[PDB]
Amino acid sequence: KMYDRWFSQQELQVLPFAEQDEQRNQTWLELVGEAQQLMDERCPADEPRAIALATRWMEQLEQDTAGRPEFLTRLNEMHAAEPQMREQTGVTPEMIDFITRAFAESKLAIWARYLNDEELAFTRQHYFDRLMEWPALVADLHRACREKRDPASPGGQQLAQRWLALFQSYAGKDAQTQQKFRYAMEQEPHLMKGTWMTSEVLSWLQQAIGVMM
Ligand SMILES: COc1c(NC(=O)c2ccc(NC(=O)c3ccc(N4C(=O)[C@@H](NC(=O)c5ccc(NC(=O)/C(C)=C/c6ccc(O)cc6)cc5)C=C4N)cc3)c(OC)c2O)ccc(C(=O)O)c1O
Repeated sequence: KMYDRWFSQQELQVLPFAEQDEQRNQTWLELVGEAQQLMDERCPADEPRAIALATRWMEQLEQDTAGRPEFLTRLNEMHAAEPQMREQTGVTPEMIDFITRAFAESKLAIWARYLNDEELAFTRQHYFDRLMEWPALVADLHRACREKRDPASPGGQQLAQRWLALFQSYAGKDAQTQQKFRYAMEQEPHLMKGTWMTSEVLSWLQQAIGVMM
């Protein structure tokens, strides 16, 4: 019912959330209930149960948006504008904040092996500065790749510049530090979880980055 106000009926045919599926509903009942239980117990976001829960949240959310970042952004629009999303789904803004921070910890736990203490502390602080702007960029990268946009075109370079701004926001401006992050990406599959990125779109982006650099 709620999805009808936010997705076209064509989109509803491909949005798994809108499927009749008992297991999907049970899965989210568990994921929401377990998040609230950890929060009730004042579980820190860097506790292993929270990290594991948040990793599972992101896997499930990408599955149930059919890997479409524009469907993820649509859900976030919904959460802000639909009243009673707490009452309908159990998902609260405070719960998303918890999952967001726990998922960040899942990546900071890996970056710790690639960064020195100063770099890691910088990223722990600034990872959240512009985190919320990534889904919109990912959707635009998907569209550029789908439309066969030239990575060297002005608007392709606009996308590369946007990536750099968001990347430097969390990584800093030091070239040697940035090299560590890009090496970590190459070597750690988990660091591209919760991104809605595909190998095809990543390849397009890295071509656009190559032109820019
Ligand atoms: C690693 O760096 C790189 C990169 N990187 C990247 O490409 C990159 C790309 C993207 C990202 N990030 C993201 O995409 C990115 C994703 C997501 C968020 N997000 C959000 O959307 C916000 N809401 C949610 O989460 C949220 C959670 C739950 C729901 N549930 C529901 O609605 C419903 C209806 C449930 C339901 C329940 C019960 C029912 O009964 C029924 C229903 C809804 C919403 C909060 C956060 N946090 C934020 C961000 C990213 O991370 C920063 C990246 O790094 C590339 C190349 C190199 C190189 O070297 O070449 C490199 O180094």
